Amino acid sequence: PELPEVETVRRELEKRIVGQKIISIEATYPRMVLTGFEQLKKELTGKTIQGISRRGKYLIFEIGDDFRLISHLRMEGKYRLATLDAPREKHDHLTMKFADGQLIYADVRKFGTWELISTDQVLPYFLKKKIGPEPTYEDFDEKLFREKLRKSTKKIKPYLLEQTLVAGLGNIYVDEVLWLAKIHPEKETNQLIESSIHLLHDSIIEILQKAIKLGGSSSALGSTGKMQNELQVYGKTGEKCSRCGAEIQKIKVAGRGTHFCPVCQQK
DNA sequence: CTCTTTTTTCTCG
DNA sequence: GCGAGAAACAAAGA
Ligand SMILES: Cc1nc2[nH]c(=S)[nH]c(=O)c2nc1C
Repeated sequence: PELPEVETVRRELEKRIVGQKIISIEATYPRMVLTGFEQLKKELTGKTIQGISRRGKYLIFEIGDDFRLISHLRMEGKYRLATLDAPREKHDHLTMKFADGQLIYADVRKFGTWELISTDQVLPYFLKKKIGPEPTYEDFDEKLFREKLRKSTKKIKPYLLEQTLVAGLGNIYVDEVLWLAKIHPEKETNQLIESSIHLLHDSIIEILQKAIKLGGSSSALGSTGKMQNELQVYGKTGEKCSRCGAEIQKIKVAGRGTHFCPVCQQK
């Protein structure tokens, strides 16, 4: 998932598990709890969930006054709310059991992570990762964005994926953003002119906010999304851009599959 | 059978 | 510092 899918999960969880007391925590794959499963089980058992926040693609469970559980779903992580007698599925790894149901984390590829962090360490945790601003008009300052692009010789798509210019773009939405901003994914950022940077800035915000409103792209929480029907380029290799007959091409850029419309996205 | 395909961090040169 | 490649892992397809 990318930011819109994580935000969709965050909103469904906020409606349903806030106020719930954790009765028990169980793991078939404790190694995904990077801070230590036994410690997490000891600290969080019997605590009440006070809220769910998000930073970039990270979910932040607020559990008691003094702990946050930072969860990253990486490539394929999925949460679901199930009855207490729900059967185990093959890639279920962790469960948080409440009195009237349970929250189960599954992840085929086992990439996702849980980290127990004290409340006053949450902001330092994200500072250390150098996560950039949230993709909103209030937080995403174009002036700083422009200065960072001017000072770099990186290609725009890898640089956007690093999460440092702005948080939350992954492979789907960076391809959508560059198509909307008419920018070649291998364009060196110090070559972007001011008017292109402005369109890129606005397009980042508009694509991600539209995706959030449509519930992201897609049985678990967050599989209700409609954004996949509005994708213009991602995963549409060989299909038309609607640009008078031009077809979408797929290349590899810094190891990632990359979908773009060459007519509209020249360097 | 092999090889490729689908977020973050690490190693190498 | 940089880019390239790969590692963590599972499954599906060519
Ligand atoms: C924190 C971080 N996240 C990333 N996420 C993606 S999708 N691609 C990246 O290259 C990347 N790089 C860094 C350093």
